Amino acid sequence: SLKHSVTQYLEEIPQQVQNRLYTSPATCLAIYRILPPLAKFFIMAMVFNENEVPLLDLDKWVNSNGKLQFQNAIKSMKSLHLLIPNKSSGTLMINLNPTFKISLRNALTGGEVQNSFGVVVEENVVSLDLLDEYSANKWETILHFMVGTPLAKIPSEKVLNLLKHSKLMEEVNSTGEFKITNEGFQFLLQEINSQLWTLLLQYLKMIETMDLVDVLHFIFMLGALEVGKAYKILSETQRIMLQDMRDYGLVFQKHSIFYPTKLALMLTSDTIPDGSLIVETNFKIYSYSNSPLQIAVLSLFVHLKARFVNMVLGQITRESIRRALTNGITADQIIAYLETHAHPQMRRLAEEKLEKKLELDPNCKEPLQVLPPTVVDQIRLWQLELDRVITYEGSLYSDFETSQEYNLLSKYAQDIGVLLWKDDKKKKFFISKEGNSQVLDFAKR
Amino acid sequence: CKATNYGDESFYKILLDETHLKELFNEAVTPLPVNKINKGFTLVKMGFPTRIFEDTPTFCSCHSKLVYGGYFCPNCHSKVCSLPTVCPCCDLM
Amino acid sequence: NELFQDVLNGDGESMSNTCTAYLKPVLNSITLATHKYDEYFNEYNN
Amino acid sequence: ESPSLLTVIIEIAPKLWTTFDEEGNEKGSIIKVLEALIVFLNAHLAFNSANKVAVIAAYSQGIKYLYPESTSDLKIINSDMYRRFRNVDETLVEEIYKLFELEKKQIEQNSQRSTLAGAMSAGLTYVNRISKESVSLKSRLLVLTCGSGSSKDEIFQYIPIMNCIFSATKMKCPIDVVKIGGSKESTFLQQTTDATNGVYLHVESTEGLIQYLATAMFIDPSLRPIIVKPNHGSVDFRTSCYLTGRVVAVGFICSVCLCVLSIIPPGNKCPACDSQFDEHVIAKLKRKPVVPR
Amino acid sequence: TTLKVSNQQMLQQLSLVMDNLINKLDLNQVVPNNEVSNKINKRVITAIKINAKQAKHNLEVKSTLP
Ligand SMILES: [Zn+2]
Ligand SMILES: [Zn+2]
Ligand SMILES: [Zn+2]
Repeated sequence: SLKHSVTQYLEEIPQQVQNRLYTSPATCLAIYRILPPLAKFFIMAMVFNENEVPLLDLDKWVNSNGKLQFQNAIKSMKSLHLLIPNKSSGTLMINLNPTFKISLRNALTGGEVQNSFGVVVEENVVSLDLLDEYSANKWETILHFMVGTPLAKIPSEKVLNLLKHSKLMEEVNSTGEFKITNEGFQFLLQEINSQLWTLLLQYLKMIETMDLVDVLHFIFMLGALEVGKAYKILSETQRIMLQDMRDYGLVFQKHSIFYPTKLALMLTSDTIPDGSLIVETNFKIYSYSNSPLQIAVLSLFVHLKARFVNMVLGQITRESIRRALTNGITADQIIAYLETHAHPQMRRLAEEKLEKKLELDPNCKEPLQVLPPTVVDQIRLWQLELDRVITYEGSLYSDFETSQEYNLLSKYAQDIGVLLWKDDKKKKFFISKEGNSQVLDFAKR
Repeated sequence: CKATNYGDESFYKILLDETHLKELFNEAVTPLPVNKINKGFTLVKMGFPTRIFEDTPTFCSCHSKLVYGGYFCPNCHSKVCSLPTVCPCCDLM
Repeated sequence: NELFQDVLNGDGESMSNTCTAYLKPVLNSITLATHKYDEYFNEYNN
Repeated sequence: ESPSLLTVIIEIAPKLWTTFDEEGNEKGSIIKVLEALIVFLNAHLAFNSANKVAVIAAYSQGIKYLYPESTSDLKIINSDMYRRFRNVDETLVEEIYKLFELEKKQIEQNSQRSTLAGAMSAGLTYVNRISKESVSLKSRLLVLTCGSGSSKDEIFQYIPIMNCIFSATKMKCPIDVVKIGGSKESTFLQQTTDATNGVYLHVESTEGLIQYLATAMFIDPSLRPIIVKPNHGSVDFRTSCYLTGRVVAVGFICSVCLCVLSIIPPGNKCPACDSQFDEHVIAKLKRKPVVPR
Repeated sequence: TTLKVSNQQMLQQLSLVMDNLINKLDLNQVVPNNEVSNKINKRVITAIKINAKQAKHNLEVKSTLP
């Protein structure tokens, strides 16, 4: 959902703002890589010709088999307003945006760029020792403060404010603490590339009055920069933006020159495993991971018992699962984490069981489960235990003078989808507190 | 295998595992060298047809089935769906 | 030719044109065979 | 959908290009082709950030890899452009600088034959290396050949090209050919494109070459099945005779060496493998059609 | 079966490209003049239309006869 998320945000932006956004070649190049492969093919054809092509011609290129992909491509391009459909002389002519066409032309042909990609100071620093360590630690710190594990250096107010108001890491003053939510666990599950965009996308919505295009302009060219290089300093809004960028471990400053980091390059949709753990019948967890971040996330629903340098060993318990469920983590998410962080050995034995299953009877092909089904059943059963009681808040209706009135009132509540339960014998029905006013309003009417 | 291959005893192979069996099958794809004293040199008459691209389907002379495109024989103009095959009319490869 | 004429009158050109196209390659092939036979017969015989 | 590898086999040689300038009214047309290639490679890099580029130059006395440069710099391109683009273009132009100097020193050397076969074979080897080394990458070949120069003998070119066709087909590596020169069709290169799902294009004028490159030879391997190729010519997949040299529609081939012969070879012996045919059997072919007496 | 350049000419032409390359290189000049792009596009589509018609009709195929 990376290209979907970035693309969807661009669509919501008004066309008037999009035109100004396409001014810099850098952002146009980044936006070009987001469109579907067919869209890029048409765009490249149209960038280098200052003419008008009728719509039907582009359709002729697409084969009959790939006709479906044509509909998606044209729809995506039109929504971003990159392609301007002009109708005249009885034909629906097609043309490319003049600003976008010029922007792409300069980048490819090396025309005047107005320092969109930045400048080089020729003062490089060691990437492995400094850039990797700084961003890794800074990104590590924010993650720890999100998973709830104690950490000395808490994040700054800027990122702290962003996390709270967003769905991530819901906080309550009365509780006096911060805890993860259903979306928060998904955020942790998402790979680093999608993990970074979620925070950046939320920040883009947080900024107010700072221009929306300027923030988008800075973010796009940041990926264009190459790690381990200097870049001298930019818009006035981009200045405070650059300092705020340091809070997320994307750019490093000594105190005039800013250095992009691995995360900065990774932003622009760049193309045994650590975290693998063994889940077995005895509800014992053996995670072959050596990293506090992996340990912290595991503790959300695993009762850790001890840790070695090479791995951490723990046990799944009813208390541990309930703790995660209470916060808002769903069981389906938990199994996804277990399945996606499986040990290679588990797959082989599961495949061996499948091979024997096929040998005895090859007529059945069920989706293979890396971890034993018993763990799945118990975890889901515990979820059912927490959902044992279902309660709704609202009001009750009784003592209707006429049966027709009761039916009329009940029927309307069903129409507006606020009727929860009803009994014809007792002439009673219960409605949700949310739709209590609507039912009462209809009663008066 | 011996008397039929001019006394050579290397044409009778026994596998030792499934991996070797695939090698044995694969080795048979390559053409087998001919014997010196077994001479059968000659010239074989075959032609090179030209592919066509017609607007409407036409019956094929090999299967009597309607097919859009086919290769026209250079000796009798009959069309064949696929190659390489012996022409169904003039018996020319 | 008789089949084309039979289809022509029966279908009134609605199917004759399609019928001729389907059988065109075979009709040309047989005509070429006769043409080759006629052409060579003049040479060897005379 | 997935990264793709583009390998451009540019055939650069003063003899091929000088003849092009003399016949036409354009001087230094190699710059226009070279300039178009630089933008074309940048356009390919702009399609995706995970795609690589390779350029092989077939000079008079051999072949050389322009990009990536061997581990074993002048300013020709502005330094304000995108870093990745310049990282390739600057090396590409620099190698052209060195290659021309090397060719200039050996100008008096006798260039007996063209070396397009080696570059195409070399490109395929590079394609194989990247695919296995990195693991899930598509590949494509682009041949920029200048056919204006009157070739000496193209027969030697037939065998290497046909072998390359099979290798490209097996590896799913479509090869496209762009030809600039007098002759409209190349019986061998055009055959290569059709047999490998490639695009063959011929342009008489060097000016405005980018439009062709970006509109015809820009179909990435990811979307090849859904794009209809713009090729206009047709191929017969026929081969010339060994004695007459003409295209043979119906003829004879030796049973041992598979050498095409339009007519029965003189002396009743094969001219390629020195194999003697049976007098009776060859007489069978010589027999005339049966006609009533 | 259905002018040769002298040695000096190659050196002369090679020097011209040698000078044209070292002095400067302008990629922006690659863009057409808007008078040949229309001609280039017009002929390219001419093949597309023919190819599209050929490829739209590339077990037995459905027929119209009874
Ligand atoms: Zn057939
Ligand atoms: Zn035939
Ligand atoms: Zn022979």
